[PDB]
Amino acid sequence: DVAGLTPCGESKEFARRLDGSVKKLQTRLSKYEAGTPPALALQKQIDKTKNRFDRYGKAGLLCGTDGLPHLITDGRWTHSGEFVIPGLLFLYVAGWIGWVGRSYVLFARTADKPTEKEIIIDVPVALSFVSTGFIWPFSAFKEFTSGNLIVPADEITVSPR
Amino acid sequence: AMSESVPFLKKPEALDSSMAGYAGFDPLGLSSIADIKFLQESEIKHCRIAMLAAAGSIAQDIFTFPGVSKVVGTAKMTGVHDVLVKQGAMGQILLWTSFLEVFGTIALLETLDGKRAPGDFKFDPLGFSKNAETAKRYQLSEIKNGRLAMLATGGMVHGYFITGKGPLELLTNF
Amino acid sequence: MDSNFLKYLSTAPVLFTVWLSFTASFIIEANRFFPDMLYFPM
Amino acid sequence: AKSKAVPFLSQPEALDGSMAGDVGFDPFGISSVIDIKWLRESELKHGRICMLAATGCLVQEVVHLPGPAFSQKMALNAWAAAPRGGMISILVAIGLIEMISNRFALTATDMFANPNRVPGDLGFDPLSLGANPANRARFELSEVIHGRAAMMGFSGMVHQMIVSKQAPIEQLMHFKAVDSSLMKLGGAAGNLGY
Amino acid sequence: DTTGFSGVPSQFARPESGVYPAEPTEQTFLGMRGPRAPGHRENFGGKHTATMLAIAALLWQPVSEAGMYRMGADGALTKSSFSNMEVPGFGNMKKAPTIESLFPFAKNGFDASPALFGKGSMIVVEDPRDGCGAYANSGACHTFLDEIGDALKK
Amino acid sequence: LWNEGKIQGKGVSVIPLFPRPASLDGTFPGDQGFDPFGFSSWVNMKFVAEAEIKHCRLAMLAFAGIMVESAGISFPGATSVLGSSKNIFEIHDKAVASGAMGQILLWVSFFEVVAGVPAMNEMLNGESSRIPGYYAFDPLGQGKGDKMGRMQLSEIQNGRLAMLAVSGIVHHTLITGKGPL
Ligand code: CLA
Ligand SMILES: CCCCCCCCCCCCCCCCCC(=O)OC[C@H](CO[C@@H]1O[C@H](CO)[C@H](O)[C@H](O)[C@H]1O)OC(=O)CCCCCCCCCCCCCCCCC
Ligand SMILES: CCCCCCCCCCCCCCCC(=O)OC[C@H](COP(=O)(O)OC[C@@H](O)CO)OC(=O)CCCCCCCCCCCCCCC
Ligand code: KC2
Ligand SMILES: CC1=C(C#C/C(C)=C/C=C/C(C)=C/C=C/C=C(C)/C=C/C=C(\C)C#CC2=C(C)C[C@@H](O)CC2(C)C)C(C)(C)C[C@H](O)C1
Ligand SMILES: CC1=C(C#C/C(C)=C/C=C/C(C)=C/C=C/C=C(C)/C=C/C=C(\C)C#CC2=C(C)C[C@@H](O)CC2(C)C)C(C)(C)C[C@H](O)C1
Ligand SMILES: CC1=C(C#C/C(C)=C/C=C/C(C)=C/C=C/C=C(C)/C=C/C=C(\C)C#CC2=C(C)C[C@@H](O)CC2(C)C)C(C)(C)C[C@H](O)C1
Ligand SMILES: CCCCCCCCCCCCO[C@@H]1O[C@H](CO)[C@@H](O[C@H]2O[C@H](CO)[C@@H](O)[C@H](O)[C@H]2O)[C@H](O)[C@H]1O
Repeated sequence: DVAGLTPCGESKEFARRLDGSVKKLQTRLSKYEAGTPPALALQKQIDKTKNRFDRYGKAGLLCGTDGLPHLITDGRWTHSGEFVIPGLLFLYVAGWIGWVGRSYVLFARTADKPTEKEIIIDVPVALSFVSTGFIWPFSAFKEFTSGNLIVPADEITVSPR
Repeated sequence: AMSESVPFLKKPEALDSSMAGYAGFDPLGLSSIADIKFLQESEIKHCRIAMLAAAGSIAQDIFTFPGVSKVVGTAKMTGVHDVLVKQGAMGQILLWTSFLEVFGTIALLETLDGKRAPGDFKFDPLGFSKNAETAKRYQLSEIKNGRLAMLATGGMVHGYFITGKGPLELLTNF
Repeated sequence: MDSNFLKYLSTAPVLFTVWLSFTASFIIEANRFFPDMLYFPM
Repeated sequence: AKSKAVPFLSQPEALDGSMAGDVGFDPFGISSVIDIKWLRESELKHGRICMLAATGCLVQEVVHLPGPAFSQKMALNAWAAAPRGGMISILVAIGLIEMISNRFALTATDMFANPNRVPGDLGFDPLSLGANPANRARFELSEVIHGRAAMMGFSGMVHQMIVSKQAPIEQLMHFKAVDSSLMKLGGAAGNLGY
Repeated sequence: DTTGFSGVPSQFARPESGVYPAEPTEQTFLGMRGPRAPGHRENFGGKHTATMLAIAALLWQPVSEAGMYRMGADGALTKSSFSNMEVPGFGNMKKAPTIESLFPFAKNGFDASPALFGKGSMIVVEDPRDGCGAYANSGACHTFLDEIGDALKK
Repeated sequence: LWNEGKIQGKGVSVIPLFPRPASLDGTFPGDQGFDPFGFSSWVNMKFVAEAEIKHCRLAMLAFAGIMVESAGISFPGATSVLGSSKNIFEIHDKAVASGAMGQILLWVSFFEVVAGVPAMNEMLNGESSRIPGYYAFDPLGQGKGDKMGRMQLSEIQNGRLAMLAVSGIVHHTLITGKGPL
């Protein structure tokens, strides 16, 4: 398929991975009696292993010659659920954390003693700020354009060189 | 000040005897919630549609226009609606009543502004409301007959939903 | 509840440990009910 | 100076009997921590969604939109069966309603920036039913109480749909009790997993 | 001090427009009460939205019944899509985009009626009660109150 | 009549065992200073008074209905559709199945929605100053001076007696398994 890879649902090496992974657990299950707590635990592990391989086979992942799933991250939309979409979820959460922390340090600067607000956090105000993060791309872009994100170069301390 | 219709309840503080069909009957205080002019217009719109429906049930039981017995079956009242939707009868009635009610929407907004009495479409081709006494008397007759017609319309259609007979045929049989 | 004990629970190490334990706790719970999420499923 | 709702606790500050449904109930003192304007906005918003949600569960039991994708009497199955494009359309429309109705003052730092902004007043009165000032106190009270009731009722109906895989009205009319063989609560760490 | 979730931007040191609009009490039928431009409510208020909603509802009835209705030799008429109406001068564009393109009821299997819905695809109203009473029922119906009665008598 | 201080009045206890509460004033009709649990202090007196009279009227109607059905007295054709048995429980179940109870329920509920709730709310709010239980229903008179004292007391006492009697009658019928009279 893509990059000479094979879909995991029809690769024989993924199937032998699943079969070997289940044989390892079945030989551990072969030393226990049916209703015992270790046997029940081992059987649930076998069920989880089968579910993982069954889900991966039908997911559109591409396996290598080694039978392990490979991620295609060049931007193609048939594989966007492996990096582009998880990455968009990350950048939303990361920008949330960044916007929320930036808003709290700007609040803490306007305090009576700014450095106590950073070792003893004003938790109601900081929770107001953690609620602010859900619309950070718009809040931060309006902040950027309204001249409130970027400070001018002549307001920043720099070394003599 | 206590209600003429419900003596243990207060006057509904939005209704006055200058209205048509006033009896002091607003126990649930719906007139406070929504504009009385809208409610008056709505009452009269319900009254006139149900009046036409009541006369229609009676007349449909009495006689039937030429040719109609073929298109409908032995269906009557709500029964004819599903079949006359197939032909364009209900489609054309809907189209032209919808066309009138677009202007009825504009008229209702004029009533909300206060530039017109509710239900006053100035429709008097034949002369009946020349005299003022007759005009108020006929506005009271219209509202009372309309409220009765609405109740009657509910009765006739539910009598169809029970027996399938229709008004005149439920009088003749049982 | 005492205001000095609440001001103690607002200190940086307590909030850091509680918030990262809560964070760790919903990563653990999300990987418990919905394990083996190598990809966004689509 | 005691609460009327919880008579053995002190009456909470920011609760002064001005707001509708202000019976003095804040044992955990969230109003002392969180501004009562945000809490009343959030209470009204939760309740209004829940009033529609309770009505949604019962009405979806009675009436359906046509078609096989909308033929799920049990409400939790309608979540999965309803066309995804349209459910995401509902979600996007809700997001648009949130940005316009809040007038881009959506966060806990800029909603109520306008002093004219009132908790719960999004400017929603299409038929001008609040034009009468006299009913305002009763309506605001009855909205708050209907909201609270619907929060409790919808929560019940969902968790009764989970326990008994039955829609709420036909769970009342074909009631089968809890056998306790299944639906045990907890237990992930008692058996040490699995 | 800051109340927490107060929403006043100055309290949280967040930049504020400062220009806080006065709130007009005027309301439109399909819009919200809010700050509006001068003359906006008179031109585009309740009268406008109600009339335009009415006009759209009236205009919907041909739109719902959109189709080429051609009468055969007999009185019976055949409903065909407007796609069948080929256009002469647009080259390879013989079939033309039409009103059904903007309102594709048939493609989605909606079958619209002048009053919305229609014989094909109409509202499904069903009785949850399933023809049995609130109490005093047989095996087929066990109501919640029947469970209370069964609990009391046991 | 009112006869304050002897009955329906201040300083009047039907049972001296239970002390006369200060919270229970003598204004409400048929007030015999019986309030051991002291509800009068925290309850809205107008609501509980109206609720008492409505319970009384329902009970007095209940007693007459149970007596007529237990006696087997019936309206023409009624026995054919409803239960032949004179057991109140059996008739009620049969009446539910016929739809008679549903029709009575519909109209009683309709009255309470459109009239009972407005009257209750306006009495409590202070809109009409309706006396508790007043539904402006004097078709054959008997009101005016008599209504203020003897009739209001007679209705409250007979209704309390009826409430107790109806309670007794249904539990007697349950434990015995057989209807009274
Ligand atoms: C940009 C406009 C737009 C367009 C072009 C579409 C297009 C589509 N929608 Mg979407 N939709 C939109 C906006 C839009 N939608 C918005 C804003 C909402 C949220 C309120 C939805 C919610 C929605 C749902 C829930 C569903 C669709 C479905 C559909 C598809 C089939 C449509 C059909 O058969 O219609 C012909 C059918 C009709 C015209 C029937 C209308 C039914 C009544 C009027 C619904 C009752 C409205 C109700 C009272 C809502 C009130 C709240 C609202 C005022 C906010 C089609 C792809 C359906 C789908 O994907 O099916 C495959 C589906 O399930 N849409
Ligand atoms: C302008 C609008 C006008 C609208 C007018 C209509 C609305 C007016 C207001 C109506 C408000 C609701 C009224 C009821 C409407 C339906 C009437 C009806 O027939 O209902 C329908 C159902 C009964 O349904 C019956 O079914 C039978 C077959 O099984 C019959 O054949 C009939 O179909 C039908 O009568 O009613 C009920 O289920 C009632 C349940 C009990 C309700 C309370 C009863 C009275 C209070 C005493 C209870 C004490 C209990 C103590 C604790 C006991 C614990 C076990
Ligand atoms: C205002 C909204 C009010 C919400 C009310 C909540 C109603 C439902 C609450 C539980 C109902 C009965 C529970 C019996 C059920 C019960 O006790 O099961 C027991 C379970 C532990 O399992 P065991 O050790 O009991 O195993 C026992 C053996 O008998 C079986 O193996 O306790 C839990 O930890 C489960 C709850 C998750 C704990 C974390 C929850 C998520 C944390 C989120 C942040 C805090 C929120 C509050 C946490 C308490
Ligand atoms: C001929 C072109 C035209 C058509 C075909 C048309 C049809 C409909 C329909 C048909 C189904 C409805 C239901 C409707 C309703 C509203 N229109 Mg109208 N409308 C047209 C023209 C304009 C202009 C130029 C403006 C405007 C407005 C509003 C507002 C909001 C008022 C507010 O909320 O205060 C509402 C509710 C004003 C605006 O604010 O839009 C955001 C505004 O300036 N419209 N409009
Ligand atoms: C914002 C927020 C709140 C909120 C909220 C919430 C949760 C609101 C939820 C709102 C919802 C559920 C809206 C649903 C709209 C459904 C539509 C338009 C259906 C269209 C059917 C179609 C087009 C069709 C079709 C057909 C097809 C395709 C084929 C056929 O075989 C089937 C069929 C014949 C039917 C509130 C308001 C409470 C408060 C506050 O302000 C904050
Ligand atoms: C404001 C505004 C207007 C408007 C509007 C709107 C949309 C008004 C709609 C208001 C609504 C939808 C109110 C619904 C409340 C529902 C409740 C309280 C249910 C509680 C359920 C409970 C307690 C339960 C339960 C249950 C349990 C758990 C066990 C179950 O087995 C069963 C059971 C069900 C019994 C309009 C648009 C007209 C214009 C106007 O100008 C301005
Ligand atoms: C005041 C006071 C206190 C007290 C107290 C006490 C003792 C209070 C007792 C209250 C009681 C006994 C209330 C009983 C109500 C019964 C009614 C209304 C009848 C219902 C039947 C109906 C409607 C019917 C029917 C039927 C008909 C006719 C036909 C049949 O075929 C079928 C059927 C049977 C269904 C205390 C001590 C708490 C303290 C406080 O500080 C002061
Ligand atoms: C007039 C439009 C004005 C704005 C239009 C801009 C639209 C913005 C993006 C539109 C995205 C369309 O969303 C997409 O379309 C429809 C919506 O039900 C869905 O399509 C689904 O339902 C349709 C309708 O029966 C089926 O024929 C189709 O096989 C099925 O996949 C897609 O799963 C969804 O991904």
